Amino acid sequence: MEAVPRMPMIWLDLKEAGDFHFQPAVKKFVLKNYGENPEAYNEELKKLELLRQNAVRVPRDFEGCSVLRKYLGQLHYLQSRVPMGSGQEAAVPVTWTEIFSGKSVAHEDIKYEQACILYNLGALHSMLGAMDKRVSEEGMKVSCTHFQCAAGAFAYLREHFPQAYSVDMSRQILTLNVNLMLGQAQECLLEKSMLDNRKSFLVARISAQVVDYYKEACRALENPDTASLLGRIQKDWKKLVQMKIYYFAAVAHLHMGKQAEEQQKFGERVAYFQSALDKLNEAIKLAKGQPDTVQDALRFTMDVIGGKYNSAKKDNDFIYHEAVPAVKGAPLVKPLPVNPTDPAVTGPDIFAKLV
Repeated sequence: MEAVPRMPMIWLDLKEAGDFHFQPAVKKFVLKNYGENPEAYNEELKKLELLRQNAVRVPRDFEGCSVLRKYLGQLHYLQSRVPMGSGQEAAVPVTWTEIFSGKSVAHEDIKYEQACILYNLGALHSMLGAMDKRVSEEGMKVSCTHFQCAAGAFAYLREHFPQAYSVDMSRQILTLNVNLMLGQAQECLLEKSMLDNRKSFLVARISAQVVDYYKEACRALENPDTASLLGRIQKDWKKLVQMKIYYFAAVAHLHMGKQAEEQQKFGERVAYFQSALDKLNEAIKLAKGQPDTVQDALRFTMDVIGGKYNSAKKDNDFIYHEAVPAVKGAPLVKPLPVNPTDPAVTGPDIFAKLV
């Protein structure tokens, strides 16, 4: 199973930005409250304006993540010196497009700009995670890291910002995203654990945790209001996620059977391999119409599991004659921290001189 074709991954689209005309409000505030020439900070203001322009047209690459993190941090630095939050003196309209409806949503609140940038950091990480083939050591590692980073961004958004500036960033939707991203990180970890020839004991537990994350994502996708918001996207995601629940359950029980093989409990071995084959057959039914990438993974796994089940039953029936009978998850991935105000990720405070 170390050589199994890779399943495709889900990613999220980036949100589209509208206007955030901070410059005139900053100048008014500098003149009225800092008592200084309103044109004394034009270099700082142009540097921030250029950074926003870069962030809202971010390249879909690892450098783009750094741009979003830098801009997110500089918005925190600006807010610490000029009050542009809800109801505050220097607040100006912030407009972004809600991604599922295509409608513009405006709030006079710099933290809404921060929220959308952080969302896009999560979305970009999900894209980068889903782009690699996951066949190289560096590619498997970075894909896992990307999905952990995506989970961390959506979780930070959920916990540290006003709730539901727009419905694409509501707590329930962000929780779906976090679970999906952790499930995909755990799937990347499973692939690596099999290439590293970890103990069947551990591989089964890792795969069981993949199932656990995807089951929670599936539960969320079945919620009628989530299904309504995501529309046809919910149909697409649910088909892939529901198939993966059975696929990785089969992978877990395959490795439980291999543990029985190692412990010379050849009756248990047959029972786990039979359960694995039954779960994989359900995954194959659920994969009707899925792309060739999905079909290739399932066919490869059918060759492994079907052949192991057959040989295990033959060995039991004619050699060992053991009774055939009738898994706790290992969460080893976590959302990785955003650290929005660490100077190593933000660089120097653009407005350090405004004091």
